[PDB]
Amino acid sequence: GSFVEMVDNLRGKSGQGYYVEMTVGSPPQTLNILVDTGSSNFAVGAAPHPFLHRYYQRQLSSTYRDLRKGVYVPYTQGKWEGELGTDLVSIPHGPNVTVRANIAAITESDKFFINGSNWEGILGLAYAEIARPDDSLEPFFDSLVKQTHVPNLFSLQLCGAGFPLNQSEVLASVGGSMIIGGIDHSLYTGSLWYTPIRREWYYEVIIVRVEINGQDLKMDCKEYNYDKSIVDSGTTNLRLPKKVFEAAVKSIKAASSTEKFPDGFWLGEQLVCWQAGTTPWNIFPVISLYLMGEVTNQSFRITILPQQYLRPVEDVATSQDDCYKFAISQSSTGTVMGAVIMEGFYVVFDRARKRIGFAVSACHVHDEFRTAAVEGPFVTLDMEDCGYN
Ligand SMILES: C[C@@H]1C[C@H]1CNC(=O)[C@@H]1C[C@H]1[C@]12COC[C@H]1CSC(N)=N2
Repeated sequence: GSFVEMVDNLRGKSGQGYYVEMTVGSPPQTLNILVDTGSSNFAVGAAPHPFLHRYYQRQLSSTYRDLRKGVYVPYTQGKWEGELGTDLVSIPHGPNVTVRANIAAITESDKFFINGSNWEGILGLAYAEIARPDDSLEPFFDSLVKQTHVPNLFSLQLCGAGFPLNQSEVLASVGGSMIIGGIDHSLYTGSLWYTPIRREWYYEVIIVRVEINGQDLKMDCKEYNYDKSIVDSGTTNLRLPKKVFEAAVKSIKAASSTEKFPDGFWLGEQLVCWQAGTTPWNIFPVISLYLMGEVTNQSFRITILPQQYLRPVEDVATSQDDCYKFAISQSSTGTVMGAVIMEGFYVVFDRARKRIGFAVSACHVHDEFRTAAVEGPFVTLDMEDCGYN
């Protein structure tokens, strides 16, 4: 019910990532690590880089083991090379356990580390199927569960501030909670609703309906999950398949049409600013994603506000204006429920029961008139048909 040792153990923000403190090696080396539900490698900076203030020094760890194998990891935007090994790993604000885990020691990288992000490595929390270089490299959470009595479950509360944080404020500020092995009831309101994990690779789910201000987007539900839909704390935006993105943007523009925004805003590139305190939240629609439920022919919905999908940013000029970027963008690799949508919800990664739970976050940003919601049930037929093959 209560996991006080782990509450408030995250820092960061949607634009640069949420991270947890970890230690690696003997004696322990402290590093800040991105929480990434959309990948499956534990990978840490292990050599000097301009954007790293510290890195893993394998030669100073008595418990370091060399696996004598390189890994080359190219992403769409960014890449790194590293060397595989194992070492003892702990999470200080975590379960009181130490485990031996695989670590990819990053020795070279391009456009991977983010200037000012305050993290030095990534904790891939998804499944072995998508680990690099192959599925034989046991992910961290798998090791944790196998080596300890920690329950096979974790839960994430990512806390968006609702305003920009300077790098001073972002260091001093609590960014949320990763509860390892449990569900903390203080982090949510109302009921938890669960959707099945379709397959254990990414945290893949099935979206069965989409509404903008209650209006059905009315696409074939396969389009919403083309070629998959995942829950991904290591992606900033809500990302939608091209066709869904075009339909959603058209509907959001129509709902918000009392104000005209430039193409660059809708493309997620350009900020828009309002006089301090005057952001017209009410002109922007709510977005509801309906997810397959655990009961046959049953769905539920999660509803987010513009306070979720408009990401606060600092003005390019010097001002007291309230400024934002549109944090919904197109994808060619399926739907990605990124950090901006996770900030609305307490999300339970129930690996043991192959399901993901959603509840309204106790730290979601809202106004006096509307809140994020998790509601059900709804009768929905032929939901397995919504899955892309
Ligand atoms: C939210 C935060 C600001 C973003 C930066 N994200 C990353 O650097 C994530 C670790 C890197 C990766 C690792 O595999 C693919 C790559 C992109 S998508 C994903 N979930 N993880």
